[PDB]
Amino acid sequence: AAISFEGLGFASGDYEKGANLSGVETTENRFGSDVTVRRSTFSHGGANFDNEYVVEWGSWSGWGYSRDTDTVPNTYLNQMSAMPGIGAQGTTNYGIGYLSGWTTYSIDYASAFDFSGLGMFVTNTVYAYDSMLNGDGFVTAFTTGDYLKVTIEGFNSSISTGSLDFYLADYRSAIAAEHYILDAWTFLDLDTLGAVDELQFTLESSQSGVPSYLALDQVGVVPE
Ligand code: CNC
Ligand SMILES: [Ca+2]
Repeated sequence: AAISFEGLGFASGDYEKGANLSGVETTENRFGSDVTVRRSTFSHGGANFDNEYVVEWGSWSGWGYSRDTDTVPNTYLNQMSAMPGIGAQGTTNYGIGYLSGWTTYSIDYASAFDFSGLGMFVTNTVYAYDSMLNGDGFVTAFTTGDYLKVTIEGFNSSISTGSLDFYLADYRSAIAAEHYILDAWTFLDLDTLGAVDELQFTLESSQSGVPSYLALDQVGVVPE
């Protein structure tokens, strides 16, 4: 029932960013270059995940998946690993979103899924975590005022069933003791969304240089 990502295959290595997904390719002009854009969708049960891969750049956006256990930071060369180096609830596979440009991306259900009594797991990627914690060429190391959050909104036939915020990293508080960055799979309660045919995800950050990723897993399970 739950989206576990299990029994999605790995054609190459320990993750899928879209380079080996089958999809539809068109030529588009982007940042001044004509490039080949592949739009693909992978499925897990009733749920559909859109992926966009630009062939010439090797860049991607939208959704991918992983079983990666490598937790050594190596900027974008290790971008598909969740901080725990394993999926949630001891499972091998998990999802990755590169929710590029701080806009909205969706999981599309063929049939309504009821989140009553249920939730999902999220955490940070190694790349994003390390960037926020320590800083890089694009990011000032997180201090008072910094944050990374995700808004999760349910829809049913394009009508909102409710909207929830959850902080992947919260340094906003004047009280330093309130500051944290998630390094573990963390349960997010989605009960109030009820029956949805679409879940929308949007990241927001104090700093636009923060790698716009989250790790997600076990979508639609009971609290443990
Ligand atoms: C344009 C752009 C941007 N990108 Co790229 C994205 N999406 N990117 C791209 C494209 C570059 C096109 C080109 N070279 O012609 C494009 C789509 C290929 C790309 C690719 C990537 N990008 C990536 C990321 C994560 C980032 N990108 C941003 C720089 C991110 C930007 C948003 C932002 N917040 O800054 C961004 C939208 C605007 C940059 C810009 O135009 N600056 C103005 C320009 C005049 O200045 P510049 O300093 O010369 O910009 C150069 C660099 O930004 C470089 N570059 C672009 N992305 C990266 C990523 C890294 C790690 C490095 C070292 C350099 C770059 O290319 C620019 C032109 O040469 C980023 C800050 C967005 C974000 N917040 O997530 C972030 C880096 C985060 C970090 N702290 O390390 C990818 C890993 C995304 C992916 N999932 O595939 C990937 C890495 C390279 C690869 N090919 O695999
Ligand atoms: Ca899993």
